[PDB]
Amino acid sequence: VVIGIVNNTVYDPLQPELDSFKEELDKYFKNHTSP
Amino acid sequence: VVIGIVNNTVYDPLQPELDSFKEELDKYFKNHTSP
Amino acid sequence: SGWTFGAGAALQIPFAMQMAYRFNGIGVTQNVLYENQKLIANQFNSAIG
Ligand SMILES: *[C@@H]1O[C@H](CO)[C@@H](O[C@@H]2O[C@H](CO)[C@@H](O[C@H]3O[C@H](CO)[C@@H](O)[C@H](O)[C@@H]3O)[C@H](O)[C@H]2NC(C)=O)[C@H](O)[C@H]1NC(C)=O
Ligand SMILES: *[C@@H]1O[C@H](CO)[C@@H](O[C@@H]2O[C@H](CO)[C@@H](O[C@H]3O[C@H](CO)[C@@H](O)[C@H](O)[C@@H]3O)[C@H](O)[C@H]2NC(C)=O)[C@H](O)[C@H]1NC(C)=O
Ligand SMILES: *[C@@H]1O[C@H](CO)[C@@H](O)[C@H](O)[C@H]1NC(C)=O
Ligand SMILES: *[C@@H]1O[C@H](CO)[C@@H](O)[C@H](O)[C@H]1NC(C)=O
Repeated sequence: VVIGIVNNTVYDPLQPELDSFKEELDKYFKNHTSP
Repeated sequence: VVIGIVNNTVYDPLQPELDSFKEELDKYFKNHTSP
Repeated sequence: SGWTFGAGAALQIPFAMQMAYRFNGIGVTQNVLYENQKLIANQFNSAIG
């Protein structure tokens, strides 16, 4: 709809604050393979 | 306290962005029943 | 350059972005310009006529 709009990324600060919590979650599984 | 206030839902965009991360978390447990 | 030549040296801006700054000035969010720009221009062009 918008005349002259341009393509660029928009960053989300909630996303690496979710994703480093995926890496925390995932290390709980990868270690809890062992006990 | 407020005269004429009405009851309605207020949506939280942080909630399904947490809850679809519960469904990701939960599938890690449901599969990691098996190895 | 919109209001900028009044307050200092004239600073260029695209005219549709000047009109967006105006719309925010009257308390209408700038997307209401860009979603309607051809109509807003046709209304202005008709009004000048
Ligand atoms: C801004 O980003 C847009 C999203 O990436 C991009 O849209 C893409 O544009 C090309 C060219 O118009 C499309 O390519 C297809 O073109 C025709 C169908 O119209 C097909 O026959 C071709 O084989 C090819 O698949 C993309 O499909 C289209 N992507 C989307 C999601 O619609 C814009 O072109 C970008 N514009 C600028 C100025 O950066
Ligand atoms: C707006 O939503 C409110 C929350 O759901 C709602 O409050 C509820 O109102 C009823 C009626 O006043 C209460 O029902 C209780 O009434 C008496 C105690 O006052 C008891 O004897 C009854 O058995 C019954 O349990 C609810 O307890 C009350 N809920 C809360 C959390 O306080 C408003 O009525 C709604 N108002 C409008 C206009 O939509
Ligand atoms: C692995 O799990 C044990 C508990 O069984 C814990 O003490 C240890 O810190 C964990 N190590 C890693 C690398 O997560
Ligand atoms: C289940 O776990 C294995 C790794 O042991 C993985 O490769 C596979 O993609 C997982 N499948 C599902 C449905 O999560």
